[PDB]
Amino acid sequence: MVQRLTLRRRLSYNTRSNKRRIVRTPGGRLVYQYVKKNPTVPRCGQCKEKLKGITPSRPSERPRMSKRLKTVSRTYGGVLCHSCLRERIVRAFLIEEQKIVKAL
Amino acid sequence: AKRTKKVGIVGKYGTRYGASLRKMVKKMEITQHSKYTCSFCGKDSMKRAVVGIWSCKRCKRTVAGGAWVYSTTAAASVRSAVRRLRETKEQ
Amino acid sequence: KKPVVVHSRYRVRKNTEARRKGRHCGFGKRKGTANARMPTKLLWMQRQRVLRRLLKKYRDSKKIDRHLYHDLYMKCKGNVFKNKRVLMEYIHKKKAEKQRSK
Amino acid sequence: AAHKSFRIKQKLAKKLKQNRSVPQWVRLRTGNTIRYNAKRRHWRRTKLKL
Amino acid sequence: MPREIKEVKDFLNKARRSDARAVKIKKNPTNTKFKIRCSRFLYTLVVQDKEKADKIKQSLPPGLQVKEVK
RNA sequence: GGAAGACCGAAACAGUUCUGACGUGCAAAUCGAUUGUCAGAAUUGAGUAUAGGGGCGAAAGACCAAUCGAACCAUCUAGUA
RNA sequence: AUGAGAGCCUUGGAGGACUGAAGUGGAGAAGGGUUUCGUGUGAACAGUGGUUGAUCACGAGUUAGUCGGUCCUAAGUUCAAGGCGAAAGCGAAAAUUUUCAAGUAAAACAUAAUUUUGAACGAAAGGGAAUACGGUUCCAAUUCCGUAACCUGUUGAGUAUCCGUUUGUUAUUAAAUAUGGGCCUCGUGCUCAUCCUGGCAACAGGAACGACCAUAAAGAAGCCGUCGAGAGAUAUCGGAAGAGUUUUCUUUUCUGUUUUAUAGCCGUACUACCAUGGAAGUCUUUCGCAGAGAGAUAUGGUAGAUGGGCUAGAAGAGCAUGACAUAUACUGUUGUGUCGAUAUUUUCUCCUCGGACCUUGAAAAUUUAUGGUGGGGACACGCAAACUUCUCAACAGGCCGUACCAAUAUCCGCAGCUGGUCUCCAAGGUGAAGAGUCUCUAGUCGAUAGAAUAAUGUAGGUAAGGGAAGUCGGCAAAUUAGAUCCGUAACUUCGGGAUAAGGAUUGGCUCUGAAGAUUGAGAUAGUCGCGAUUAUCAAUUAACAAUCAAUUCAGAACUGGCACGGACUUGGGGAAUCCGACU
RNA sequence: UUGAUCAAAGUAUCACGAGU
Repeated sequence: MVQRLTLRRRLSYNTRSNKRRIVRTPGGRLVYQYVKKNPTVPRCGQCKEKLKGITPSRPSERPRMSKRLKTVSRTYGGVLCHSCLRERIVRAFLIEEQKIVKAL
Repeated sequence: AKRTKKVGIVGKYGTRYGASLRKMVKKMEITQHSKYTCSFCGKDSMKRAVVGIWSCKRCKRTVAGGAWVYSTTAAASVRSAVRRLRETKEQ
Repeated sequence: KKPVVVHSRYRVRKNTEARRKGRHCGFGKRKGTANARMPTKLLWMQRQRVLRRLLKKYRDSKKIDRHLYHDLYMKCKGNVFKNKRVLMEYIHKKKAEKQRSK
Repeated sequence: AAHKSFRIKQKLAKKLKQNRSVPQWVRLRTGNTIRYNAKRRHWRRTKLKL
Repeated sequence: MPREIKEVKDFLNKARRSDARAVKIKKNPTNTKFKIRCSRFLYTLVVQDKEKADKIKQSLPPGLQVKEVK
């Protein structure tokens, strides 16, 4: 049916302090368990697509994760996409070279 | 078939507000939130956000323009007016 | 434990079976509309993707040419396909009209 | 209830420990004027609020 | 019991430390579970041949408390 | 294909006609039949502003703690006839 | 039964009916403040009694690092002394107030460009260190024990890191993260030096250089409808186990089958990337439109797995279903936990895109990575070391709030008063459905009583004729009501009016016709010994050949109060006027 | 033409040294 489910923490109203689910027990009793907010990832910033390679998290619990889980080997690793940076390196590279020949 | 007979996209707002006020939003919402050839992205992917603030959905160029069409005929005239005049001051 | 009183579902497995020979739904019980008894946006959902599920087998078994979907997709984006029956003769005819022509 | 505070937990003992009746011998003083109490609280014929 | 370990030498290597005050074993009809309560963790070897108990039970640190239920 | 201050309807609310049920009640305004909206000018729990000749009012002089053409509480107040 | 004495309440035995999962049910908020519990009871108290009570008498009863106040800040209190007022104090975007800088390991010779309001309160509904599971008492449990993790801070131990060579080892090798180099008699000599290695890439790995300055995100969302998966709630099918009924019949209607956090490994739904490749006879793709020489289909890969699934958790864990045996006792012991499927927004969840919009959908505490000049590590015959973002051990974590009602008997309604009260879970059937009628699951009989068929009233009705005459007036009240099939008038701003009106049709029972999914089926020649073993693909094949499948249709025979949506859900209609446009 | 730059180099003469 089941013999229904209360809340057990104090707050009652269906709010974003507690999204919540129902799992079972070893008794068949199903107390009303709640989970956290949802974990997700940082961005590229320029291209603004939720990036690739980086674990879901919050910034709350984030510092107790190891370095590989945080980012990747290249510069601006979880700060930029590789779509971003390939546009971002060469852009001045001709222009600074153009700044050579324009300085003559 | 020819589904309505005149009104087109204001047909949601029917039997209301008057005759030549049902028509005046037709002539100003058959342009708005239709798709436009982007001057930069080349494709046809132009919808609105609010008044005068269009963005693409592809290649992420966003351009400020007219408020019921992509850019008014008032606007490019100015973009043509400052164009011919700019070569006159320093030259 | 005060051993419980039976709440028997016995009559229920004679209504959800006599529907399997339709003993109860003529006109006299259809109190809802036929529309939201079985809605269009799920009725048209079932037929349209099922023909796609025949299509992707027929896309890449070998049996229909690659260019013979992007004129047969518009028809499947159109209307004129009631069953999966009528699709196959309008292949077997039209795969024959491409055959003998070559 | 259930989210009180550390005045209203200590205030509520004083408006609880004052809810006995008379001391059960002290009507044998001299000049006994005390029959049963002045401040005597029920809780639906008397409110608290202070 | 948040970890399992299938190797046998490290199952004895992790035995002798400051933790691992006790060892809980259990004889299933299926297999045998090796529960060794450590301080933070707990380690588990699964063994199911019903004969490699004695050679790998002793094989023990001698002062270890054995929790024997069968 | 599911958009609109679109429709009939339920807990949410409102309060129309019966001028029906008690009118020393169930009540210093409610019960029972009936009726309207019901995906927005919607409905609402908490926090905070606004002050007595003023606050606030999708405007009736409504509402401001059962009081509202000026409250509410002590005085000059045994105020005058 | 008990009680001096019982229609109650006070029980416990039956067993009748209600509350119907948008309850009279289980637990949460505000407010209550000892009501919750046992024990004991005489009188007022319970608009009747009273043996029990929300009354007294008398005793106990609320345990935390993880639930939460606590920090952050929101509209806003105007709350440093620039100012004004006779003073109190100011229906005040106090932005002017030597330095009104927080400061910053800092350098002489106002440490350097830097910081504008200095301060604080303000949310047990927003932001936010981290946990749950089984049992347990006279009443307490994410708190107590049993057992099983984590966080924050502190401390400690190990932990890339010893080279060519040659100590081990003839050398090939090996401690040595990978030594070379010219020289030299080889080099022994000399010189050269490690602040990690992988992939074409996306990125990967157990750890491997922040002290500051710097960007860049997260922290950070509104609301609508959505295909994909999953969770649990249920429902049918089958093994099990034990209960249900028996005149009669029923391979039958029942309970019950479970596995939490935190972990490791497999690890696809699914969009977006990478390599290739160069598509028009355009092509791919969804419920849609979305997509493409700014690289589409492909071929493989990358990463997110929230998701699952086995194994850790799992003492036949514990639990539960029952076994047996023990006066029996905190006992004993036996057995079970096995599979498929089918669907739903009678609910939540990650993910996917689109939608209205002069409606663009909060801040900040705390936090990551990157950038950055300096600076500090930093020998190769090694000793290592590492706020090391690694493994792992000791070590504490204070403060208070917790019992109960949570409203037809603990609130406010002067009261135990049909009255207004914030949200949470939410079942069987019929059915459009969270309707409305009905039962299981939980719980209630609590509304003064046994009696008695007068009016009038109070509400629920039918009444032969005619049918508005009645009365201010068609107002109470009656017909209509669901769905399918047509059939739709004038006026229209051409979106209506539209359910117009005006109609037919509608059980039960017995059947055929249709709407899908997985293996397609699979010749042919021989082998071993029909068993076993080895292969191309047209026709097939339209509900092929095996197999399982939802449920809504589309008809037809035959039959019954001649009543058919049988109660419930639920519309009377039509020309005109005059308003006001409308919601 | 959606990167980006801060934190003295250069120079000069003195310190023109200390240690050595």
